Amino acid sequence: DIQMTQSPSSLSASVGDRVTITCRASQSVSSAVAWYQQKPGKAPKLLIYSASSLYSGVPSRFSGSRSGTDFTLTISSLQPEDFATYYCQQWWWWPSTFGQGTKVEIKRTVAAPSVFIFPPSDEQLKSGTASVVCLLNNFYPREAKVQWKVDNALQSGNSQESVTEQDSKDSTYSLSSTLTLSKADYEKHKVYACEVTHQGLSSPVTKSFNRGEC
Amino acid sequence: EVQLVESGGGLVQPGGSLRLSCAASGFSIWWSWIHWVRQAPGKGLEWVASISPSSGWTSYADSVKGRFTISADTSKNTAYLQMNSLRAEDTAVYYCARWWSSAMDYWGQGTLVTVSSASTKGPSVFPLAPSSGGTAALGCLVKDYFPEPVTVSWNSGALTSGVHTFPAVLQSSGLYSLSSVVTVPSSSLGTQTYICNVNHKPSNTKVDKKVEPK
Amino acid sequence: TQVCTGTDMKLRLPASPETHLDMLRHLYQGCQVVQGNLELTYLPTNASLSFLQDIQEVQGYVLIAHNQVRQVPLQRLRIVRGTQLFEDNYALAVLDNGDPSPGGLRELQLRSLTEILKGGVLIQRNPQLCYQDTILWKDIFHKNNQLALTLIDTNRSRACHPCSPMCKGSRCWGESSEDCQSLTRTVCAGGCARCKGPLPTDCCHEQCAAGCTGPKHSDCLACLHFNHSGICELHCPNTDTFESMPNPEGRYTFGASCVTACPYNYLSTDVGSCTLVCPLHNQEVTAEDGTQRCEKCSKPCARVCYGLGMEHLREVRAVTSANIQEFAGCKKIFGSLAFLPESFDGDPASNTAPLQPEQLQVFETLEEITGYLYISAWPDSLPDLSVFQNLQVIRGRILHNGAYSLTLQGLGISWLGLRSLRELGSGLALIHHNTHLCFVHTVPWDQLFRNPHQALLHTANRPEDECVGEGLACHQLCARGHCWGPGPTQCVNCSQFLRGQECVEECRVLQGLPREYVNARHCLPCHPECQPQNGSVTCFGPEADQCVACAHYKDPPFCVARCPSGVKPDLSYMPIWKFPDEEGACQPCPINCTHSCVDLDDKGC
Ligand SMILES: *[C@@H]1O[C@H](CO[C@@H]2O[C@@H](C)[C@@H](O)[C@@H](O)[C@@H]2O)[C@@H](O[C@@H]2O[C@H](CO)[C@@H](O[C@@H]3O[C@H](CO)[C@@H](O)[C@H](O)[C@@H]3O)[C@H](O)[C@H]2NC(C)=O)[C@H](O)[C@H]1NC(C)=O
Ligand SMILES: *[C@@H]1O[C@H](CO)[C@@H](O[C@@H]2O[C@H](CO)[C@@H](O[C@@H]3O[C@H](CO)[C@@H](O)[C@H](O)[C@@H]3O)[C@H](O)[C@H]2NC(C)=O)[C@H](O)[C@H]1NC(C)=O
Ligand SMILES: [Cl-]
Repeated sequence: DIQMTQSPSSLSASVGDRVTITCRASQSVSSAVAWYQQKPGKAPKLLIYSASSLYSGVPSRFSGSRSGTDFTLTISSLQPEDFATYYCQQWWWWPSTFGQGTKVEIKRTVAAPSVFIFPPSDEQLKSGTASVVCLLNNFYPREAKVQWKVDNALQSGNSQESVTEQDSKDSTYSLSSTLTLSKADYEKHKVYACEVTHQGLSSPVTKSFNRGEC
Repeated sequence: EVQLVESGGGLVQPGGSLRLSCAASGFSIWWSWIHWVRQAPGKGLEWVASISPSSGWTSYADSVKGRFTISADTSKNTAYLQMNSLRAEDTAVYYCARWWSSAMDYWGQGTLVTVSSASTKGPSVFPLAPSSGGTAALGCLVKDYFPEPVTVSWNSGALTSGVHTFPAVLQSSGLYSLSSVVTVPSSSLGTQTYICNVNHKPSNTKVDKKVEPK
Repeated sequence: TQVCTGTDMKLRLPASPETHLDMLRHLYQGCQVVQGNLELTYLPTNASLSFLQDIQEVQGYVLIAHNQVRQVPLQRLRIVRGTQLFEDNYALAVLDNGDPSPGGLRELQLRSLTEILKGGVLIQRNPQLCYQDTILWKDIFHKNNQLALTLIDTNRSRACHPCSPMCKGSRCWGESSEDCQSLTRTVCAGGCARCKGPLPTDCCHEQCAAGCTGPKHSDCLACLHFNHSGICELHCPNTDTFESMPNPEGRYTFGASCVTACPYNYLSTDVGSCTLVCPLHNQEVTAEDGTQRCEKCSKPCARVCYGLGMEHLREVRAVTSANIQEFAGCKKIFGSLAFLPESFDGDPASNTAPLQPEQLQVFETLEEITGYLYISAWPDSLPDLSVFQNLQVIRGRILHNGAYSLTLQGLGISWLGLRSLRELGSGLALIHHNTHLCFVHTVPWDQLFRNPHQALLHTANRPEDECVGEGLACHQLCARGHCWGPGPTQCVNCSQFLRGQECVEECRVLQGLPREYVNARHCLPCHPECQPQNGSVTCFGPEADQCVACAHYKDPPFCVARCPSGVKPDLSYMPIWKFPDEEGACQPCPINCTHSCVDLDDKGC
């Protein structure tokens, strides 16, 4: 076999920057190299083939150069939709082999999250389990801190978070926190609050609801 | 106009088998050079097998040799991947692609094969309603289903922007749960209702839960 | 062999200059009579041209153009016939040799050339050329009016030396003493078209050309019409006289000689000639020998697939989407196939769409091409030439550029896949500049060619030492390391056994899925009703009467699923009713009807 090795593993760059990604063949691999762009959970998209040539419909920004066994995918000026993992591939030796990938992340200014609180559905209440959802909408950077309050009791180890992949227009994330409680421990309490701490927040945001009372 | 629409993914018990289709339009699979590529969750791209149906040359990765059979029916214009004696580390998103120049230009959408002992569970969908602004958020909760994936769209794909469908979270119960939110003007509540279209293929569940301000 | 093809590329710059001279070399090495045009173009300064030294006679024209070489050693050339003419006028054209130590042709050195039968001479733009103005061209010409078609430029960049002091009267082809012009026409007695001297007794036979060594028609230096085993004659041999003499029967007219039988790839006619193309009202029958013959159609001639350079496609230069459908279901094309960049790009001037890859399916049935196959462009989707999977022979009766019967250039296929190709009738193969192509040197070309004067010319494909791993070299099971591509379905010859298209180690004779017998190195399935045997042969043939034991019941001599129940083997035969044994052998029923019988008997008859 033959090894394609990409550098760096990951990189972060602001909009407009000149991003370059290296891919290094272990043996001579001739000109037979391809570059792919893969957005999270969709098919790889071909950008460059045969080291230098770029595929039809691909923007002018993407270029490819070969120096010996060192191949360089290079984006001239980065754009917000260019967030993806990029893979090189060789075709000279069999079987064909991929690089381990380069993840490219977009850097932007600090953005405060829009916080929302959702009450456990009336339909779901007739089941014996309640889910309380907290939404942190459109924010940057990624690391926030969500904390749950049930009658001013700080919850622990009973909630789980999920992060949106970086938005292709404004490069912001979204977060969802979910409080999973039995109907019993939900009907024992009335005031349900979600507490958010972010870099765009000078002071924590809290969103509440009064169980079946307003 | 050149398309690859693949199918056949889903749930299988360890040691069991499964066959993946890759139906082509815009070109003949027989004279072409079809390749299968997988991607275990949070991993690089991995080549699996290939076929030049006209020449009869079939090739497999040492990883899957003796377990996998690649084939193509010319009349249906389709390539298949027969997978036997499946295991945990076969759990991935499988793509089929077409060789071109010395790269893969047209790819399938990718089907998800999940090798597990747990059985298929249908999701129950619960509304997330806004309360008493300027702009407010609403959405659906797709809780307790297996296996991945679930597709959530809004108003039969008519409403796109504002929509955030979060990546699913594995619960303590072993079942999956995700939330899908959308932001809309706070003056649209009442005389403008929105329908979320949940689809969990493995269980045949098509729920249309209309979310209302309550 | 002494008779060779010419080229037909005129002033066109070589398709691969790397292996252009090698083409010339293979083509002319040993050749004496050029059945066509001698084109010596674009020859570099150091060029070794000693392979031309046997050329004695040219049918078409001689075109020496665009060379930096200082001389072409054509000293033995006696006669150009001019059956074809350069620029429709010239039998000898010497053009642009050397730029407008220094390069360029210095002397002609056609010291034996004493007959140009048709057309004139054109010598122009040769800055280093001397002595051409010296030659009395009138003598060489067959008729004087050929002088009226002669243009000889004498612009020159160097002073010339005189002809050797030993030269008759200042006429020579070069500085040498043996370079003097030998006059055989203008110097003659009385009648005499050619003489060996100025006496009446020095006349050559009425039937010589170029001159002679004596007066008999066997003393000719060249035959004016036909060479009949060393005797020059007006015709190739209806009798009037009551007798029989020596000199074998009748002959076929091939080129300018009478021969016993037509050469390898030609076609004998009822009119008594050899040809590479039949007339109208004519088919083409293959004798049990493999011998081909043109003959009149007894019925109206059946449908025929014409390729390029034939019938309605005689001007058409490539296979496009306009004419691709014409080849649907063709097993044998009469003409050539050419695929050019313009085939798949599609000319946007004419309303002709670019040809799509899956349209090449039409050629799947194709087994024979009389002309040539030329591929200078191919769809990037297709890894190989598998659409020509079943092509067995390329006759090469028409050669691309007058030289190649198979050309593959600038393609970027990875392997060939021409796995039925067993014969290249004539001409050279050229496979160059396919940067991705392996399996070029795993093909036994020596076995595809017929005469040993043809060869493969290859350059700038994938390096041989880089076709080494799996998917890049022949499969283990290919015999003698010969294959058209990767895997056990691309072998030329099969090391062990074939199961359909695939080379396999063993047939399932003693053990395996469905059991098999072997027949001519082929794995073939036993009848489903055969009972598989422990480590022993299961069956001997495909028929249900060839099992060792039956899987179910036996109905002598067949292994059957169930015993016959009112079947009639044909009409007018009464129905056959049977029942099984405790053992399993089907047994005949007793007295007819009432108890119509089966095992323990049933009514209703
Ligand atoms: C001998 O060569 C001369 C030209 O001399 C030189 O060598 C040549 C091989 C070329 O490289 C030339 O560029 C170089 O000067 C030939 O003389 C030329 O003949 C042509 C007609 O054949 C004359 O016609 C002219 O054509 C030009 C362009 O079309 C017009 O602009 C003129 O009005 C004129 O009609 C031309 O005058 C003449 N060249 C010179 C230098 O005046 C000559 O033909 C050649 N001899 C033989 C026998 O071939
Ligand atoms: C007309 O064509 C006949 C063919 O029947 C020619 O006769 C052949 O010519 C050769 C060479 O001149 C003769 O000599 C032999 O040559 C061979 C090969 O060089 C050599 O191996 C022998 O030792 C011998 O010297 C021979 O008579 C004859 N050859 C054969 C095999 O048929 C004749 O040359 C042609 N004449 C004219 C007018 O062009
Ligand atoms: Cl020289």
